[PDB]
Amino acid sequence: SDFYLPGDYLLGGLFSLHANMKNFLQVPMCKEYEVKVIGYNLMQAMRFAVEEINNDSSLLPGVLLGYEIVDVCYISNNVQPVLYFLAHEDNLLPIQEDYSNYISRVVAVIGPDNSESVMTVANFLSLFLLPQITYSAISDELRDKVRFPALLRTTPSADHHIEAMVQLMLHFRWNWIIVLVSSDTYGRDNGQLLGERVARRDICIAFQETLPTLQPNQNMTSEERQRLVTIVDKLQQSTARVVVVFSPDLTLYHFFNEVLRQNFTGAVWIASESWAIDPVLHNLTELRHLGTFLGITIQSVPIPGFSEFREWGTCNQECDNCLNATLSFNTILRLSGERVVYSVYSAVYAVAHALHSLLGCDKSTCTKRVVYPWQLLEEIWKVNFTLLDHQIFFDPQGDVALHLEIVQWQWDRSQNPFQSVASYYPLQRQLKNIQDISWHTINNTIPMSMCSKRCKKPVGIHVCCFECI
Amino acid sequence: LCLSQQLRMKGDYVLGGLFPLGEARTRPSSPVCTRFSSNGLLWALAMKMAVEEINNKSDLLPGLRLGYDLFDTCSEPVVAMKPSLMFLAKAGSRDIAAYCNYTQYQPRVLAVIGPHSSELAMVTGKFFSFFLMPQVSYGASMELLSARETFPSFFRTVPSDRVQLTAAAELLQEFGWNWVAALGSDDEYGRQGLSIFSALAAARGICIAHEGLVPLPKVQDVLHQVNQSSVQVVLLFASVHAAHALFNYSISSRLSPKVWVASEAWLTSDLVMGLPGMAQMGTVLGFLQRGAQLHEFPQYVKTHLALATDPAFCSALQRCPQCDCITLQNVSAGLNHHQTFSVYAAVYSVAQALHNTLQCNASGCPAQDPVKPWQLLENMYNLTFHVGGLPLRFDSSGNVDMEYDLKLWVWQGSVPRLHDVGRFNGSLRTERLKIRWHTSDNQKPVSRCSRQCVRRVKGFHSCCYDC
Ligand SMILES: *[C@@H]1O[C@H](CO)[C@@H](O)[C@H](O)[C@H]1NC(C)=O
Ligand SMILES: *[C@@H]1O[C@H](CO)[C@@H](O)[C@H](O)[C@H]1NC(C)=O
Ligand SMILES: *[C@@H]1O[C@H](CO)[C@@H](O)[C@H](O)[C@H]1NC(C)=O
Ligand SMILES: *[C@@H]1O[C@H](CO)[C@@H](O)[C@H](O)[C@H]1NC(C)=O
Ligand SMILES: *[C@@H]1O[C@H](CO)[C@@H](O)[C@H](O)[C@H]1NC(C)=O
Ligand SMILES: *[C@@H]1O[C@H](CO)[C@@H](O)[C@H](O)[C@H]1NC(C)=O
Ligand SMILES: *[C@@H]1O[C@H](CO)[C@@H](O)[C@H](O)[C@H]1NC(C)=O
Ligand SMILES: *[C@@H]1O[C@H](CO)[C@@H](O)[C@H](O)[C@H]1NC(C)=O
Ligand SMILES: *[C@@H]1O[C@H](CO)[C@@H](O)[C@H](O)[C@H]1NC(C)=O
Ligand SMILES: *[C@@H]1O[C@H](CO)[C@@H](O)[C@H](O)[C@H]1NC(C)=O
Ligand SMILES: *[C@@H]1O[C@H](CO)[C@@H](O)[C@H](O)[C@H]1NC(C)=O
Ligand SMILES: *[C@@H]1O[C@H](CO)[C@@H](O)[C@H](O)[C@H]1NC(C)=O
Ligand SMILES: *[C@@H]1O[C@H](CO)[C@@H](O)[C@H](O)[C@H]1NC(C)=O
Ligand SMILES: *[C@@H]1O[C@H](CO)[C@@H](O)[C@H](O)[C@H]1NC(C)=O
Ligand SMILES: *[C@@H]1O[C@H](CO)[C@@H](O)[C@H](O)[C@H]1NC(C)=O
Repeated sequence: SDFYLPGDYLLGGLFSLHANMKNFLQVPMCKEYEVKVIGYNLMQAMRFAVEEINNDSSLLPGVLLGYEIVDVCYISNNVQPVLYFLAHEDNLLPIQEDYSNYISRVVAVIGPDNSESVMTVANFLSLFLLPQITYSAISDELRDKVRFPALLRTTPSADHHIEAMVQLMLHFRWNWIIVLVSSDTYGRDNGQLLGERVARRDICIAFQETLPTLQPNQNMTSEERQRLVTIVDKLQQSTARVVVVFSPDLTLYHFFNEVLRQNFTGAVWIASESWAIDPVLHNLTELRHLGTFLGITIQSVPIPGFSEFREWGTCNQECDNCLNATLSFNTILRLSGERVVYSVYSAVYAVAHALHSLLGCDKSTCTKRVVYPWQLLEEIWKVNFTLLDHQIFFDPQGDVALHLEIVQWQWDRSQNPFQSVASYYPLQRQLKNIQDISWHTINNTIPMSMCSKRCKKPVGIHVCCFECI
Repeated sequence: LCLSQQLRMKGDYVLGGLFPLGEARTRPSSPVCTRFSSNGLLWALAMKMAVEEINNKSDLLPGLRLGYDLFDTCSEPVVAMKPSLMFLAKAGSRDIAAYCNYTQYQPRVLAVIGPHSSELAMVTGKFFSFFLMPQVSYGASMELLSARETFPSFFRTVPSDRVQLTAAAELLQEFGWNWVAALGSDDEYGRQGLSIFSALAAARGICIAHEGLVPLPKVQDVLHQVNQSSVQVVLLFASVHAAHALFNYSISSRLSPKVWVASEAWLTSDLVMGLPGMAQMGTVLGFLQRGAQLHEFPQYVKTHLALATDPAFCSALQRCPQCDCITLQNVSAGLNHHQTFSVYAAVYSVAQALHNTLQCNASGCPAQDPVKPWQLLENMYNLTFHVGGLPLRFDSSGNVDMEYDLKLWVWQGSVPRLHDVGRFNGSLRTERLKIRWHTSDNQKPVSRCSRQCVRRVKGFHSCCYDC
């Protein structure tokens, strides 16, 4: 199968291959959930990276890099995987005071795509100091290394996402916005971070509301119907026309259906990293009348031959509907480029480079020595190399400075669905290279979202609001 | 003193234990905590007393010995993660297999008495969820631990934060304060309290004028924003240190008196009451736990500490190396602690669940194979167990149900005394004719907004209107 490749040194992987689309004695396996195409694309990216590494005779020569990809659920199953990774070849995990001489089944694990699952896995792995590079995880709590000694990353934290959002707001002069968060911890944390960041940059939030937890493809009670109509009515009543949404892509279906039903138009929606590059949400094509959609993503890096590789191709380690589900998504995924695929690619290559440096081989046979995970983690901090004309090195707080990009949703099946309109550089914390953006206004006039026209006594709590005298 | 030798006792169905016995790496080595914590040792002694008394009983678990394996956990999760792995290893073996599901496991401990810390309880509960090991925790009162989706085998003996936040919301609604400000600590506790109270208020009509966080020892900006709205009722769901820092700053800044709603964290803390000038900051109205206490715990602990010094008993008979070089005066201060009853009741609840699972009767227990830990979950939900003559029950969501007392700080000679003015039991009842308010006369402070009216929407949630 494609979940297992034998090799001298294994490489664990945790990918969200399924999502809860709708008795504790029986455990619901991740197999029966609906297929998530993004997780399968990321798994294909990691497999392609491993195969490319094995192809080259200049990187890890004479040593076959294997991997053991397992399917982690969003939240459901995240203990068994790590137990399987840490056990020996006999599925037995010894317990001892010291783990220095202990060798596990895998030498490094490409972490999950969820902040909470990454936190749980890192808390489990802190004992063994197993190297773990996560992708598409933005929780700020993962930056400190006191409680996550063996955690790395290949994407900037939430601070850079919020900074890019605030810079975009400042460039187009919006000082009156509405923030919508989800009931889960990610949405609340991101909303609080945005509020703290924006309270000191002379931009005032009109109000903040929480969208109820709402998996699609399910029957929703009248209470949450009332909550949704109340939220949308408050949205339409307010004069702010810039809405920033911090919610997983699963929840927003019911909210967007509700606002479409309410016929509210003329707002600039700013998307978080979670649903900025959702193809299964962008395919709706009925949101074109809701205004302009923007989002904060990782720069698209064109990986040569990845699309061709994707097209040519124990328990909780097999999925059947993935290929058929992603077949219908081949065109849009090919056109949209690689944003988190590059993150997984770079994580796998960083692990390979760390292993190559640790083994100490130079374009010839390696020393084929025994490697302990803590040694690999120690050697993985100093990796520095050029990869697809990009520099990959880790900050002291375990982050990789990969440039962000503000992307705009356009609905043209013959062109790129997510068109880059701005570039954000985390190192200098500056947003530049802004290009032409197709607005929803009559002559492309930039949308006006200010709570008071420029004139002076203040009215209300917010400084941004006043009345001309 | 041979005190640490009592941390393990053999029996038919041994028990687990995670206690804060001690307090505080480029190699994968477990950290070692050498400093001694009195609260952890006292809680360990409380659970030991519970187990010993239960084994003394003939009606409960007849003919069977109940063991325990106490384990030292610091505030860190790394130190406490190993003991869980030891807990779920097979009996007689130090290796834990990586099976597909829970049904193939044979843990050596029937249950686990979870950690006191909330974040450590989160980690341990998430770990125990996979194996469906029934873990009951004391003092871990966060609300997200009640989600049965991710904690199918986590219980508790202390009320959750949701109960006290619902009591606070009902207090605001009954008194007519529908225009309030909500604050909380920058840590997990305050953030979760704010997240719960936002939904509770939105459901109950009250809405938040300003929702902010007070950083742990910025605060100037937080109270300035609180001033910017004319709100006379502020809910402070903060820990001891953050609340104390905010109160000290407001004492230095001479902020106007307001009706502060107090969480259980700083309502009873002497650090905040003893702050000079606190009497000039309005009434403090909080909800306090109404729970019993172990009457015989101090006698048991003093007689056991006296008995442990005798060499004969020790010869007749490490996890906590610093638990041996200790005097009674190092634990005498915290003898009258509430959490001891929580630990005792948790142990009693686990024993009662085991007794029900085996279908034992008064004379004895029927012969059968050992009961797996996951079999306890069926008889542990919706379970009524008696602890010291007072019945207790586990909700369908795994929380105990107990009452609350609405207390206010009554000032007399700059010595604040807590006074009972109300009682929350799911439906708040208050006696407002006795409450002594801080205004110029004895009139209830007014903090209400107009939701109907020219209208200018105001509030953090766009609720009210400025007619
Ligand atoms: C546990 O996994 C085993 C694997 O052999 C399977 O037979 C059994 O049905 C599973 N039990 C569950 C999912 O409750
Ligand atoms: C190189 O990798 C490709 C897939 O990327 C694979 O089909 C091929 O067998 C590998 N080796 C050579 C020599 O092309
Ligand atoms: C509930 O679910 C059923 C079955 O999917 C569907 O036919 C129905 O429209 C849904 N809604 C209501 C209000 O019954
Ligand atoms: C807008 O949506 C409303 C609400 O469903 C609908 O009644 C109406 O026909 C739509 N169109 C216009 C032009 O109002
Ligand atoms: C996208 O939407 C179209 C139009 O409704 C639909 O036919 C199709 O199944 C959707 N999904 C795709 C192309 O993956
Ligand atoms: C995918 O769909 C094809 C028809 O296009 C069908 O023959 C095949 O069995 C499907 N494969 C699955 C469900 O794995
Ligand atoms: C990585 O190497 C490049 C090229 O030599 C250099 O510019 C860059 O500063 C290096 N980074 C680190 C962190 O040493
Ligand atoms: C848009 O621009 C065109 C071209 O200058 C002009 O003729 C037209 O009046 C403008 N429309 C509006 C609504 O300003
Ligand atoms: C158990 O009972 C014995 C006498 O039968 C008594 O000495 C001992 O203290 C009791 N243990 C307790 C109350 O923990
Ligand atoms: C209280 O605040 C003052 C003024 O900033 C500060 O100097 C002092 O240290 C604080 N007191 C305490 C006990 O923290
Ligand atoms: C806070 O509020 C009062 C009453 O509105 C105001 O007079 C005062 O200046 C403000 N600031 C302080 C530090 O008390
Ligand atoms: C016991 O108390 C003494 C006196 O307070 C103290 O010095 C000593 O450190 C304590 N023992 C401990 C903490 O083990
Ligand atoms: C109680 O259990 C014992 C032990 O098996 C059994 O002999 C007895 O019949 C049961 N009932 C009573 C009333 O003692
Ligand atoms: C279970 O709960 C039901 C409904 O709350 C209650 O009537 C019943 O007595 C409970 N079962 C017990 C306590 O065994
Ligand atoms: C709660 O207390 C009220 C009186 O304040 C009483 O009427 C009610 O029955 C009590 N409810 C319970 C469940 O004890």
